[PDB]
Amino acid sequence: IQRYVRKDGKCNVHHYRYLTDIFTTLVDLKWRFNLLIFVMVYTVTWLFFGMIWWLIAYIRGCVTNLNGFVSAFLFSIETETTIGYGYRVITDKCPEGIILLLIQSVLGSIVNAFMVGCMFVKISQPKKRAETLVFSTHAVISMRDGKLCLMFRVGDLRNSHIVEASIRAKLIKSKQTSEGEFIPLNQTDINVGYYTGDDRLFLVSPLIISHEINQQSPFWEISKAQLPKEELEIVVILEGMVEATGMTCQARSSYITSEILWGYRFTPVLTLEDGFYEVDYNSFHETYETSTPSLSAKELAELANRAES
Amino acid sequence: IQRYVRKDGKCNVHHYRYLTDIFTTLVDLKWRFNLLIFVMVYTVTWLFFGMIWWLIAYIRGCVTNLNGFVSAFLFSIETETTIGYGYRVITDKCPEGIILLLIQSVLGSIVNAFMVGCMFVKISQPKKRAETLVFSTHAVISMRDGKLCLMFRVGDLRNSHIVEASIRAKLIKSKQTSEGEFIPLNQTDINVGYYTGDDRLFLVSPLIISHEINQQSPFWEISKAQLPKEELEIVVILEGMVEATGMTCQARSSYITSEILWGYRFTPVLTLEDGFYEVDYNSFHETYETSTPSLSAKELAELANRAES
Amino acid sequence: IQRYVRKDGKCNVHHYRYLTDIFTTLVDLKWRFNLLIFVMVYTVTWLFFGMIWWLIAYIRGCVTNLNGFVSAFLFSIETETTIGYGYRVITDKCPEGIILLLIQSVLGSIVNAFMVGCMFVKISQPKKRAETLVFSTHAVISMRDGKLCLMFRVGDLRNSHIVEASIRAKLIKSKQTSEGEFIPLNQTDINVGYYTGDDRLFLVSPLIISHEINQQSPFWEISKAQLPKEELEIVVILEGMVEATGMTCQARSSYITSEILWGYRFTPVLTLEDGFYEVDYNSFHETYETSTPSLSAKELAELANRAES
Amino acid sequence: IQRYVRKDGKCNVHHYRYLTDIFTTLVDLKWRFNLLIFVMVYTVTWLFFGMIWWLIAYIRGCVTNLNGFVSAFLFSIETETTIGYGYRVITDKCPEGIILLLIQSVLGSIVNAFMVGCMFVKISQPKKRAETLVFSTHAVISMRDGKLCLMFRVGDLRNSHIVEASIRAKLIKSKQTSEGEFIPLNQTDINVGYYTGDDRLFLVSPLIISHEINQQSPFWEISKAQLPKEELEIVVILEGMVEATGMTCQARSSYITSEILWGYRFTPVLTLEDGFYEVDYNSFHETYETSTPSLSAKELAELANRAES
Ligand SMILES: [K+]
Ligand SMILES: [K+]
Ligand SMILES: [K+]
Ligand SMILES: [K+]
Ligand SMILES: [K+]
Ligand SMILES: [K+]
Ligand SMILES: [K+]
Ligand SMILES: [K+]
Ligand SMILES: [K+]
Ligand code: NA
Ligand code: NA
Ligand code: NA
Ligand code: NA
Repeated sequence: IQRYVRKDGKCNVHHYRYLTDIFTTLVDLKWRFNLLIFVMVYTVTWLFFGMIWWLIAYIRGCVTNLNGFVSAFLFSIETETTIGYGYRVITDKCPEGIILLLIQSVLGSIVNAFMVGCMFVKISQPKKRAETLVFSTHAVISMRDGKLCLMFRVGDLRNSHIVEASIRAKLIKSKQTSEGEFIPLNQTDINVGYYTGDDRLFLVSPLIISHEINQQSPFWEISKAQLPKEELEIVVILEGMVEATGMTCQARSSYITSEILWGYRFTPVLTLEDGFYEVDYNSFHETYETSTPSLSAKELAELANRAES
Repeated sequence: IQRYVRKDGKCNVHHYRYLTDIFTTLVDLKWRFNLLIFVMVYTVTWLFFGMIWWLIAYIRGCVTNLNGFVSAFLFSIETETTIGYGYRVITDKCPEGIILLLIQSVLGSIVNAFMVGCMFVKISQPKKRAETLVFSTHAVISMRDGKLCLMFRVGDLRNSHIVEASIRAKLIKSKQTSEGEFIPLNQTDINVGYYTGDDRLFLVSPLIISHEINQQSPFWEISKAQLPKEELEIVVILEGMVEATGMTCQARSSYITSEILWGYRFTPVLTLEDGFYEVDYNSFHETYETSTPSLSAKELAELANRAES
Repeated sequence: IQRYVRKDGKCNVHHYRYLTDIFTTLVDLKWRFNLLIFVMVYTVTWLFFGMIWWLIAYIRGCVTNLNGFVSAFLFSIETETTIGYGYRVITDKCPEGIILLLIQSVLGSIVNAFMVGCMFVKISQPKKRAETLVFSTHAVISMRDGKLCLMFRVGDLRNSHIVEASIRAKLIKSKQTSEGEFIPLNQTDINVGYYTGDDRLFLVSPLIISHEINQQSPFWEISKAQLPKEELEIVVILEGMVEATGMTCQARSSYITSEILWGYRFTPVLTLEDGFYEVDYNSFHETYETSTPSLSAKELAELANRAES
Repeated sequence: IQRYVRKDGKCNVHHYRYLTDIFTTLVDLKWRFNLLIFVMVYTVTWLFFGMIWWLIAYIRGCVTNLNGFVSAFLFSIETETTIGYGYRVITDKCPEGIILLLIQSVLGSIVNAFMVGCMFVKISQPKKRAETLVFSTHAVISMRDGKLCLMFRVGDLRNSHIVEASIRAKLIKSKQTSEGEFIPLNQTDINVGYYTGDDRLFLVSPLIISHEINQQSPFWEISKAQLPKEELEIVVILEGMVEATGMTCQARSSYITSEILWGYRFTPVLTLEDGFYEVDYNSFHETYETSTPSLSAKELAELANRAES
């Protein structure tokens, strides 16, 4: 079976009521098509309202300097964008011209919001910030202060902060309930600091998120030997708010069984440079191995308890 | 008694200070009326300010090419939408014309914001996204890995993510305090992962939310037999943020006693298709039954503890 | 001593760097003054930029149909609001006119945002929604299912929802540390459901928030007799998001010692009406008394434990 | 080694994909340059689109009153800002003029959003509010009601509220894992009320945030003597939402070993003035010393337990 989440964040999942928020799907399209729809909508409302200026003018003979279809188009433009050159002016003759100018000039603002606000949000969409949030390429398992840990690194490239930033992790692997039920990609949260508000990040320079492999960890019975045998995947999620706006964003990444390295450890990145801190981003992803017992956390702890003198 | 929340989310509840935020009620109205008010406000400010252009012009004889009421209307329009055709131009004569152009042109922007921003928010309201978030039609109770569970499925139809997404559930049923007090629709939260951040969803492909029926569960003493006898309703709430904007949204649904099925289980939806995952949305709501003890979780556990060999 | 928070929410507290976000203070002013500043800023930029059109025209003799100060003002207006009547047109003569039109037309949009966006936010400020969120006028203490409770009611008048809505309460009273230190208005949080996500509200029809008076409660040793002797105040806070926008809001209220009624209980508000629920908002604030022991929760529990047969 | 966070909040840290959200970096620049780019973009699109009006007019001989380059520039301006003086008018001759007016007038709104919305956000950026949130200049350690506490004061200068406001603290100091691994600026959260929702602030008048120095505190074994020997730094973070908008903000500050005062205590700031509370902001930062044991919290508690009579 192939992975559920790519290293960059896109999922490998494929899926009537999409027109209950035509706006939500409007902001998704790539620029070129957004810029085309924007044109379409604008031109066709210049068409429709321009066609009604030609319908009432046909019954009258309100209108100054209008001739064919090529001229009735240029009046609807001077009105909706409120250009109004002054070559094509309006007069007092018909009642059907006064009330339709109102309808056009008002509905010109409604078309303005739907599009300008639309154009705003996509320029200002937060998913972009998540580009400059980065995860180590592998995760490691090595010892820390006595206890075995699953560790991955997290970084923020942009100098700006990410407010109320947090990290959570979900372990994904199929399982079978003792009752028979097979559950395809069963998600189960991994502890990465949630019981101590240690999962609340002060992300400035790159941090190593550590999940300790205790009794309640999924990695409790995985040993160095069993690890490559397993068929699991660790989804890593980082959420928080772009300091510069009120936008909330999410950056994701994944670790499949083969990308977790047993016995390794992260290369430091920090150096103090004459009154500032220098983050050597070259050593970010890089790791190195150190002496690391090959036993499962469950056994390590069992032998450590049997060592009571 | 009838239900508190409909399967789609609307509540069956009916309720001076509504004019302390005339804006909040302005965004509620259906489009046609919003589009009418928009017209009203725009036309009547063209009226008022146009009427004051006719009042000061009456005392003067500032004004170029103005005649009756049908012409004074077309000047206020060329000014507030800043059309300004150049047929009706302003001159240097009266002081009461210079300062009133300022008042109109400035208050033309104030009317613009109140309406354009108004038009923005409703196009961009989040309640819409909640349309494409969906709940299984029934909930089930069956065994999982030894312990009895109340389970309902949750789905997101749109390919876009829902950031910081979470699920919570409230059990609604009237009760009487031993002291006598009757409480009409007393709400009491149901555990659906809150003590482990398992209620924090990574909602991509459809998930089964499971509430285990332990000592602290309301369903602790409900057996298969008692269930249809009960008069309870489970409100299911899903909250989180639209990836595409900073909007927070809520999707709700309900389970009344008869819609909870004892002994059943959800049909899988996942299939791996040549390097992506295929979610067969047809089996979403569908369930099937399996061997499931008819005893209450309280008794099941009591007999399992008595089985100690 | 007088109270810290009024029944409506304003605090009784009085307090250089206020110009580090001149915007934040700009949205605070009442409408009339906001509407005046808006005028000021607009007129004075029409003045400044209009004065520079008169400075370069003085060195030239770029300019069509301009005379005195009363005419140079009407050109700056036709340019910044992009009215441009066509009576006062621009020509090719001087270089100092071409680049200044650019500077004005660009800085006309900068003045537009600062003001239009300003005008948007205040119309769309959330503090308003908090008007239609309401708290019972008194709080009560009576028994519930064996244990003594401090209870106040909460309501939402508007039919719209309040997403991710929550309630928290802080007990305010001065205290002296055994070491001598006197602390003026020491705040200490009261449990109103925080350890069970029962403080997470599904606020539709009016809810009674209950704080049980256990060992950890401040009201643990307050008896009916001692209550009127105490000098405490309960601040009640409700926070959450306006369904209609991404705004987060806060509604506050207070209970001073005299407004907490010992031995009373809230009048029900619910009635089921032919397929909807009718909330009789008249009985909202209203209470009534019932048999309620006059002893402190600490003693009640002590005697209940001594009753072990 | 020098500190990680300055007393005002800037960090002493220095750090391709920055063009995946050119918008995010657009809002960062200081005003003068923002105002220059705004000019650049506007002028160069007036250039490009103006140059295409000169290209199609060259193949024709659509155009009224156009001559050299100095005149073709003034047409593109009357069109994109929708000024349209009426001296330079459009006619029916060529098809390449009609469709290009559409392209310009539409892309004039796209350039409008990107810039006006840009201009909006920076005026409305939240980081500013964090200016008027303030931290005591030192932190103290003294006794409170028996137990030793690390205390710093927090204030909000602006009369407006900060919704859903919270305080958290991270202790920063390098450490070595018993396994050998040296960790440069290892962060570890300090308890400031997180297990009781006491870290949820009702920040109106200035509050003393207290971290009790218990077994789980980092300051458990630091005595008065050892404190000046240590090389630690306490980062203090305050997060929450600007009442006036939906913006979330963060105010930070730091305490290095030398700024924590052992044996001192904060000067009160509150006085009740004729029906309001007067906060004497002069005594905000100020402290004073009182009798305070010089032993480490670990020992204090050890001797208090040995005192059992
Ligand atoms: K215009
Ligand atoms: K115009
Ligand atoms: K014009
Ligand atoms: K917690
Ligand atoms: K928790
Ligand atoms: K927001
Ligand atoms: K004109
Ligand atoms: K919790
Ligand atoms: K908690
Ligand atoms: Na950063
Ligand atoms: Na999704
Ligand atoms: Na409601
Ligand atoms: Na305040």
